[PDB]
Amino acid sequence: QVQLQESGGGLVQPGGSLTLSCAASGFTFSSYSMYWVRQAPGKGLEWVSSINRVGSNTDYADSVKGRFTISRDNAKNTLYLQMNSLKSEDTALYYCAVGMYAAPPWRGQGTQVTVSS
Ligand SMILES: [Cl-]
Repeated sequence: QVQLQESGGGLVQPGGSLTLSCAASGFTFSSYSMYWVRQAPGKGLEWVSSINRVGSNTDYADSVKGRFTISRDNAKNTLYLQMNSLKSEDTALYYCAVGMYAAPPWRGQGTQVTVSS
């Protein structure tokens, strides 16, 4: 079946880093642009980052620009998000998805990141 599995979340103090991974299976990963989106209580769903099919073009929400980096491995069918200089406001459940607004199975079940003093 179509599966997207996020991992790499954790609890970390502000200023710290994390790297999220998303293992894709059950479809041709290379045929899809990929997205990181995040949801946190009271803030709804907000887009974080996107990458085209081969990684030659990437985009970032304004709030994470210069701090986060999206990348993909089309051999391993894996999506990544390296996060630096984490803030409180980055606390959220992070999902990877084939679209900004995709729903399961085309969005994963998420990985929690909690940035707390
Ligand atoms: Cl909410």
